[PDB]
Amino acid sequence: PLPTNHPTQDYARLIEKAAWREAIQNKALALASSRAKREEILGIKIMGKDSQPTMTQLGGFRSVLKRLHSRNNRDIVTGYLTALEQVSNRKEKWSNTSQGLTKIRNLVTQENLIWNHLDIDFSPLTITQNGVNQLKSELWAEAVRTLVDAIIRGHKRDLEKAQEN
Amino acid sequence: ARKVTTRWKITGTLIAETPLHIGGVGGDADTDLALAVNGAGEYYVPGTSLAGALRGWMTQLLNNDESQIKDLWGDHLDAKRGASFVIVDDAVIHIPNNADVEIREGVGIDRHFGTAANGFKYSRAVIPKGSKFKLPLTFDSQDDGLPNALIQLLCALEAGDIRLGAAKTRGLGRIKLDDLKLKSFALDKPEGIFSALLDQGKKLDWNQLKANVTYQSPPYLGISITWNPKDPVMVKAEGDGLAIDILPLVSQVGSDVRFVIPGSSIKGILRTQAERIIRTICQSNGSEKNFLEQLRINLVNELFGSASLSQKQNGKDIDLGKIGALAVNDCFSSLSMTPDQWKAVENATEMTGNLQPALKQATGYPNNISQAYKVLQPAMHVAVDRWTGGAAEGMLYSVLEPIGVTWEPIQVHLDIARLKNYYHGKEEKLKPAIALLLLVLRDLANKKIPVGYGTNRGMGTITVSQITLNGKALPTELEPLNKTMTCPNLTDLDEAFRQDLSTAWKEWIADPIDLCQQ
Amino acid sequence: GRKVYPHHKGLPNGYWSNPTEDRSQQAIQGHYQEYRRPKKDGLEQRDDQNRSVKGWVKPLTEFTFEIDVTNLSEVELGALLWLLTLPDLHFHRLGGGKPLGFGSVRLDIDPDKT
Amino acid sequence: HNPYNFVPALPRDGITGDLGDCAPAGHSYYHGDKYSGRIAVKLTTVTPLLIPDASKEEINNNHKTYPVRIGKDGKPYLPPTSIKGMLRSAYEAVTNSRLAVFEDHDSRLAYRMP
Repeated sequence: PLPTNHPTQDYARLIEKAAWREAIQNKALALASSRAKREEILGIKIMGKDSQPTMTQLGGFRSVLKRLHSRNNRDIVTGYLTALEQVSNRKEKWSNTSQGLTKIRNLVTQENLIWNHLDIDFSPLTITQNGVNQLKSELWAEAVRTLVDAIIRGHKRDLEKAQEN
Repeated sequence: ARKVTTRWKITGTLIAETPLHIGGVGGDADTDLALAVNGAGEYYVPGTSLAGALRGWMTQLLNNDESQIKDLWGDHLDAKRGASFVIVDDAVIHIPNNADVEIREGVGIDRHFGTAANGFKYSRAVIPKGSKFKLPLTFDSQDDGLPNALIQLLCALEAGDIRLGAAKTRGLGRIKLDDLKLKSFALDKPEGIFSALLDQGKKLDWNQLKANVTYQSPPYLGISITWNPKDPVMVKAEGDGLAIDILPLVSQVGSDVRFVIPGSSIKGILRTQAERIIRTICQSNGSEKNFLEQLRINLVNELFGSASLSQKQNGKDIDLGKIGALAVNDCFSSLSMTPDQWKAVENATEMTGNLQPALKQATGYPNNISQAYKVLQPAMHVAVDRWTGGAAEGMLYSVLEPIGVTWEPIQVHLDIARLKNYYHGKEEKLKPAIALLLLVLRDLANKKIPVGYGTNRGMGTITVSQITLNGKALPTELEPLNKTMTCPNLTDLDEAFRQDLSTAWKEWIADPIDLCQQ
Repeated sequence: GRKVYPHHKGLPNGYWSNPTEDRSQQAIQGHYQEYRRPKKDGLEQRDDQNRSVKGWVKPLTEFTFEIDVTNLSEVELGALLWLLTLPDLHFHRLGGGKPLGFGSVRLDIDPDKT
Repeated sequence: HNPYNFVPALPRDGITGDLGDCAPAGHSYYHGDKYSGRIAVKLTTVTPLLIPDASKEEINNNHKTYPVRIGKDGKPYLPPTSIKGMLRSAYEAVTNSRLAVFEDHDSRLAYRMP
């Protein structure tokens, strides 16, 4: 790895983000391609024709996650989840998920957890010393958004195979 | 090397006068169409995209003469032209303050059901408005002086006539040049070559060349509509709020947020009424067609545009796509807020709690909830269960109705030159498209076209108090369009002109051929 | 079936008049002031079961609105126009407080603007 | 009289024509046989009309006081949604359509023994 003071450290860091971003994206595709991995990460599942929760409830969450630009915005998503949880009829909309409301709470509030789900080995993808710690602190919110977007797309397109018969 | 009598460095600030979208390969997990970014990840205008914007405009200015275009922009195949004499650099975009990119929602509305067509739900990342980027232009002159066509180009930039990026008809792409500077280096001579190396060049007074020339603005018609909302008007924001479920869409307009009616929205309502008129006359149903087929009907394909779609006709291969001659610009309110004042509203949690200060702040009436709520009014709505009365479980929702937001005029731009090209030069073929457009404006003025969210549900009715038709270099028989209309029924246009249009309109109705087929 | 709030026919003169007065306990012309929460011990019963209103739209006030209709058949249109041309003393019920007599309205068409 | 009653929702199997279930006319064009246009309506109040503005509701001891909802000219803003829901429920009744808002109602209700 480059010495931290090295003059090409700035340029190298542009190469790193690119390699990390595209790695996160490709892994999010793979993880979203299986229904067991979608249920593990968000609790989202198919029950015959039915989606747990309905796609409208996933769209509501996904519309709030668009506001997760940084970890200073995780209060926005935790605001949404507490409001959802505080309304009994909306909470019940998420029963028969595999604990999906708390899985969302965790992913938004445990910074390591997106990386645990992605489980990318970033060593082939970093060259700056302290590259992994800084890029994880930098790309966290984008990784969360990227994984949930992929999961919800793979969910809906597996739902279409069960629903459109 | 290549001989250069004088090298010119032409530079200034280009400002986004509307939002902007140059696309990369596409899609960033937050937008289906993602902005182009340089290797540093900064939003930028590719010099390719600006070169073709300026070459394209110049191609229309110079009546598509290949000779003078290739004299300035080079040619791969002529044996004496090769490389371009205009260098266009990649220019990074400085979004004002550090405003983030906006995401703009899009939907196709099924023409039979009047509702979002399946699959036709999309989003585009757009550069705000007010954002600046460099005009990175260099010109190597072999002739003496500076070309007239290049002076005309710089005039069009300062006029704001060139459009850049995607969605040019659907709201986006307007740029304006400010602070144009011309630096000249006589690379043909010792003193000018050393000036290139050391002295940063001779400053030319642009105003002197700007005086030597008249700006040859191409034929266009511009329609500006003055509307006040009769019933609240608002496009829905991208997602449900906390204290208010349904909030108006806002955009960054400089350092402030304003309420926006996307031009994509004004164009889809105008297109929908335009198509409904055409289908009504031909008695042509839209229920069996899919949404891409529903859109594709005569006159609107030229005015509003059609999707690119290469089709083998018979051996010959033809693009059915054409850009819209009709372009609509996003509309903005008289009413602006600081980016945090609106966040105070979006992040309010109790309608009678912290929302009240947020709306009092954002409306500019911090001490008059009454005056504040004559501008932005929260409205509660219930669905009432039909056996019990009361309210249906869960079916309680709230709208922030912009009951008293004041809006700017809607600005439509008809590229008469683009239409005339579709009609292969025949100015007589313009009259049905003009007649349609005036019929669409008659309906708009008569409240027949509601705009935005909730049109059937207490919102979206507009009052049109003035339409100003203001075309430039119009063909002589279309010149009676140059009128400020205030009667909704077009009776401010000369009756002999409305009868002439009606005659050509009726001639087309009698045989509604594809008017750009020849 | 569909729950409806029949018009409160025959409410006497001054029934809605001076509504702050607790006339709930006298049969003025045979009706009690049924829309108003009675006082208890001479004090207002502004409990959290009832609401209160700072005012209301007066009777005999008039609103104009427009209906824009698309592709109505003659049955679908005739059903609508029947509601908008009901004979005299037919009244629609609107807004809130309908069990208490509020929101009885007369709808009729303005033909010159149709 | 109880202040509510019901309008029988007769079952609609075998109902035909414009009162039946039908494919919608649609929005793509004005059908030669089907009417479109503007209807102008006069609405006049017979009893007072409550138009509570819940955005400006004020609370003491959990009791809510509502002002009248007013527009940008200070006249009462009667919402078109409130008109539409009155009109729709009246329309559904006299046309005998499907009931547009039926909540779940899928649990058995409960009662008490004598």
